[PDB]
Amino acid sequence: TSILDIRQGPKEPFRDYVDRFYKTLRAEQASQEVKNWMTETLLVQNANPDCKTILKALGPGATLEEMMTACQ
Amino acid sequence: TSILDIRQGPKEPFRDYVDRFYKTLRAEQASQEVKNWMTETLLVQNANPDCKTILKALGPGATLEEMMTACQ
Repeated sequence: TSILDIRQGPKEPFRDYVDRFYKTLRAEQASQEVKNWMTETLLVQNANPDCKTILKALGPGATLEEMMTACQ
Repeated sequence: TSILDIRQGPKEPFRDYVDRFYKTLRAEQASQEVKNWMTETLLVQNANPDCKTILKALGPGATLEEMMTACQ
């Protein structure tokens, strides 16, 4: 599980950070259930400072499209 | 998913941090598959500075008993 190494760059667009996150989940064959938990947690945590505050502000349970919107 | 709020205290024993982590996973009815992923990731990440370095040093894939031993 090398997901802990997927961090959003200092000036990396959230969109790209997302492709790199789920692209790693596939390789490690994460079930759909796991992806849901990772989205609520790790995706949020491994994001850059500004985004992580925004995402953390959104509340637990926002959809992926809402997260991308809040950090475009 | 309020797991993101389970952080190891500055002087909290790893053992107690672990009970608080899995005690939260049950409540949210995490399957056994999810718990495995959370152990490899979130458990490690939400640990105090010294422990997180030790755990990060252990390599991905150490068992829970090995983690507790490395941070006793």
